[PDB]
Amino acid sequence: DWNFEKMGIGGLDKEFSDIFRRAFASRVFPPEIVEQMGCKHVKGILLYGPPGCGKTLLARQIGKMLNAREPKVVNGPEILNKYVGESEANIRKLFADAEEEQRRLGA
Amino acid sequence: NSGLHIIIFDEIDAICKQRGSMAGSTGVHDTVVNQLLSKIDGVEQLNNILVIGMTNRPDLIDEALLRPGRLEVKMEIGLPDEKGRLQILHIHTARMRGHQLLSADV
Amino acid sequence: ALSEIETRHSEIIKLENSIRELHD
Ligand SMILES: Nc1ncnc2c1ncn2[C@@H]1O[C@H](COP(=O)(O)OP(=O)(O)O)[C@@H](O)[C@H]1O
Repeated sequence: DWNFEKMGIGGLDKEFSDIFRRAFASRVFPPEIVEQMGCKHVKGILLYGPPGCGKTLLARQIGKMLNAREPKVVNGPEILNKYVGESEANIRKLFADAEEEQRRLGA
Repeated sequence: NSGLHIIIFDEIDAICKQRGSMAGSTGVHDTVVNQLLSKIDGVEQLNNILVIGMTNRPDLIDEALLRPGRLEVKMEIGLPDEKGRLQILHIHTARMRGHQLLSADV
Repeated sequence: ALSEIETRHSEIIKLENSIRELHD
């Protein structure tokens, strides 16, 4: 579904093809066959550009379209607090938040 | 219908500089900048406040504070014109003319 | 160091409680 242009953001009519072809390539197939093939899922997207272009809107929209959990977020340099060790404890906290769920519910 | 709360940061340039430029071991300046930026702009919403700051050089101001929605408005105070000079002098000498201590020559 | 100070805060709370039990 590509009402994105009319969803509320103009953007471009070319990105979505690449984005969701890669996403489908990654996550559509059943876990067992993907494991057997031993291919690695895509984990990581880079966005950049001048402000005021709707990057946050694009992020929310893409997060909503995919059937995933409510998106969790963090600040830009607040991660670098005036302390040595916070940059470890807080980051480990953020990752452990989902690690606990993965352990509980399993693979 | 709360009202208005107006806070003034005299010599705002004293405490606000580039976040990453500073190499001092302690990061007090960065922490205060972060706290103020979070307070002014963030998830929490404020609608009954007005912050105004004054500097004597806009050069030492980090761009994050100039971001629209926080300090979008700006204004320069240039030099007075001749007519403004006349009005200024009138104001500066009203008392003296009040007590008859100014010679008619001037 | 943050965990240390947090543990010491817990300790001071416990100390208050115990001195709040021994006095009475
Ligand atoms: N095509 C668009 N339609 C409607 N609003 C837009 C569009 N592009 C940008 N905006 C507005 O501009 C802002 C984009 O800010 P953004 O550039 O994401 O900030 P940052 O760079 O800090 O993420 C949003 O508030 C959004 O409402």
